[PDB]
Amino acid sequence: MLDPKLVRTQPQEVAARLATRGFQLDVARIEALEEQRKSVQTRDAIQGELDAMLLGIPNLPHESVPVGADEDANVEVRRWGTPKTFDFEVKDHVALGERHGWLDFETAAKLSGARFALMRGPIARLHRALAQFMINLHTAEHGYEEAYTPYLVQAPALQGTGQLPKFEEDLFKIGRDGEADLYLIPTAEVSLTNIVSGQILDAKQLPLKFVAHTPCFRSEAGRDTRGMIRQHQFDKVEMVQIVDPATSYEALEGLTANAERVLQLLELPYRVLALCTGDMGFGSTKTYDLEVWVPSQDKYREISSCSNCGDFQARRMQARYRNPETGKPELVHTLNGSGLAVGRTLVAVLENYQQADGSIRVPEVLKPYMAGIEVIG
Amino acid sequence: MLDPKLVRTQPQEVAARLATRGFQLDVARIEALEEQRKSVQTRTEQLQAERNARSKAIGQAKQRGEDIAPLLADVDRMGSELEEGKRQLDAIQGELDAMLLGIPNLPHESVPVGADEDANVEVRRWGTPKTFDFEVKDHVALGERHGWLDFETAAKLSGARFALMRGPIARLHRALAQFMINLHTAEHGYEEAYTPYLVQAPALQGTGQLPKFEEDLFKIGRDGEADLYLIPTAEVSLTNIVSGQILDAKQLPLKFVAHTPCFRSEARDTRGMIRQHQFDKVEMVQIVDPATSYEALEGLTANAERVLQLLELPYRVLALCTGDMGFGSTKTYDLEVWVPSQDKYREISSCSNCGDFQARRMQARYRNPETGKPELVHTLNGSGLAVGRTLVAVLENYQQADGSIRVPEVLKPYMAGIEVIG
Ligand SMILES: Nc1ccn([C@@H]2O[C@H](COS(=O)(=O)NC(=O)[C@@H](N)CO)[C@@H](O)[C@H]2O)c(=O)n1
Ligand SMILES: Nc1ccn([C@@H]2O[C@H](COS(=O)(=O)NC(=O)[C@@H](N)CO)[C@@H](O)[C@H]2O)c(=O)n1
Ligand code: NA
Ligand code: NA
Repeated sequence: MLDPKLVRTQPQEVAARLATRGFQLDVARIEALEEQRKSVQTRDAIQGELDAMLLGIPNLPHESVPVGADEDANVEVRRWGTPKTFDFEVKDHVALGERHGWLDFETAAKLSGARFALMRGPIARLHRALAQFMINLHTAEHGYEEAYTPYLVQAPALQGTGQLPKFEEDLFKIGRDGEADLYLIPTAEVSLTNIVSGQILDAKQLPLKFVAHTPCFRSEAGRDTRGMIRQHQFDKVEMVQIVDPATSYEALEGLTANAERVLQLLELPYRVLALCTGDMGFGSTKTYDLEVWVPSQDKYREISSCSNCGDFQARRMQARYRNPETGKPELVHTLNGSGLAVGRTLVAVLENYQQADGSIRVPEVLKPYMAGIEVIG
Repeated sequence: MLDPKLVRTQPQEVAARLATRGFQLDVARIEALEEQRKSVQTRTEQLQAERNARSKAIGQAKQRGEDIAPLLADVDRMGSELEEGKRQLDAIQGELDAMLLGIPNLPHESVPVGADEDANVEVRRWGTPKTFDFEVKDHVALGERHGWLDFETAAKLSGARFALMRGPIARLHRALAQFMINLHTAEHGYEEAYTPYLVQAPALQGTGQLPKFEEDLFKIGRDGEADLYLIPTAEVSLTNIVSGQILDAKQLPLKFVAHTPCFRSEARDTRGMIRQHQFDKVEMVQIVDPATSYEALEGLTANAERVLQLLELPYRVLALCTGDMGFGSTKTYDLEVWVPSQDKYREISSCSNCGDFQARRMQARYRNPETGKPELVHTLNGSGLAVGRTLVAVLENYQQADGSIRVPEVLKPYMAGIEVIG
């Protein structure tokens, strides 16, 4: 949610800033509900309608965010590594993995339908090695505290991070009789960020850094029909930060660097994109996407999204900290970033590390997790 | 599913064996459906003989220049009744098929006959429960000390029977699951698998959770799509890898291991991590040659015990009696770990031989080398182990006087130098 004072004192400036995202602020309804409540007080229903409107408003993009309409207006800020030149015809992860039944889409389809995967033996072990390396890296070197969370949440947690009320269709819901319904988490951002909801933290507690390795579940309601790039279920190592508002934009640079370090250590060439106003997610003020080189596609493909949410989720969660200067409980800033989506890292590893015979070289950092295996197949 | 020829021809012997589980087979309905089938079949055979003869008589009556109208009318009526006889036979078979899907497995002859859990026998025990020189604390008191085990934030997120773990306790829980998968893949001959955690109904019918135990599952309703269910155990996804297949006898045994979260509606243990809606479990599954399955069960049980022995957790092995078994099991061994604050052993694993019961439901077969004909395989599953319950056991058995937790030896390589928690 946006600062309600801003939606009252500066309605035109807020609408002009939101217009860069392609969002049309209903200035007419707000000016009317403000004129209605002012008449009723002079002489709960009028607040209830405004609250639902306020919960449907995307975050204000930060001033440094490039103004654009779509993904074509996203800006490459930097790159790392040289995409490999292969001395043979490049295979995709599907062809590589299906050769010994170690990556199996057909058995997964027989079990669960489309957008599911079965991994076996060394490919299953490589996927597990990737998630373990990621969580070990962030806990040892990047200052994140590990967390195991529920993968099923109720509606208030999703509303806290912004998936509810507007994006229900993107979630898998478990309808329960005489109980509140549950939703499968689309990301550990939901469970991790909500740890601090309804609380007044000590300034000394900041920054709060969390990391969780969880499965992620998305209906994918709204491309990538072949392979495991866009699955209903995927593992992801999520980084979440609860920070002092004055530090959040510096925290985004550090968070993005944390995600980048995973790719650098795996020696996976990538690029960093600053998302334009018209391509960013609902709850973000500023986003950097990491896109890994995919040899069979001859392009970079998204593997991480690192965002600063400012006070947007904190306002929905009523997550505060006691400001050391004023003594006043003030909203915190929240940030989240993939470090990384594990299934997409497995795609990047299989493809970038393939050899002429169709075998796969094991990345150096993953060899301690591969029980002696150095070449797959 | 039991052998359908066995249920239909010997309802009395099948009923007597199921009576040991306390289950009352509807022999009267099975026999009444069988009498109806026989009656319809005899009528259809008599009608086929009649119709085929009248159809041939038409040609003969034509040769004599006679009126074929009475014969044509007989043939038409007889054929219409045969089509009905066929729909009747299909509906009878459909009813018997639905009934046979609700029958528990036949217990093996070696299973002690008993009505309840009091007839369960202790097979053996390993290790000695520690005598503490101080008042023992339960896992809730131990984990809550620094907020590293937090049910309060979990309830705020998801309601009751959920947990949040943080820092060294979250690390310890991950270390346990990693140790378990590494052990089974390296020493016990299991092939690792990552599986879907959401499955459609046929997979749950294949292992036996469907059609009878739908209420125990979390379901995701989907508009103009097959519904999805959250897996209650990796037994569901792993065992169904071989559904609809005719395996080479050389591929047997197929041994699978998976570390997955497990989701149960749980439709007891209100405080704590013992009975959660979500829990991690390292599942062991075997697809075996029917002649080797009971020996396979002994080995499967030993693979699960090895986790407890290596973690130095005192435990007990119980052979479940006829009246205390799971729906799809012919024989089960339960492992019970020592829980200091409860002053008793608590269930941590169930290792079962399913015989050919799940294999029949999923048509998981193998080509027999002697006959060359496809035959049903046997399936087995066992917890190696339920990760949340092992964590409960580690926190309580390894607790120190100050409330700190000593890290088990085998877990220190996964704990990044941490030897004592808190
Ligand atoms: N079905 C899918 C959908 C997405 N992903 C991968 O998850 C990343 C994070 O998702 S996010 O939606 O872009 N942001 C988040 O969830 C934030 N919590 C930060 O992680 C994407 O950048 C993509 O690489 C996938 O692998 N399969
Ligand atoms: N809510 C719950 C329910 C159960 N459990 C633990 O799962 C084990 C296996 O479950 S089973 O139902 O007994 N058999 C199976 O699922 C088989 N696939 C073999 O693994 C139990 O022995 C108990 O220790 C828990 O931790 N939390
Ligand atoms: Na994204
Ligand atoms: Na059990």
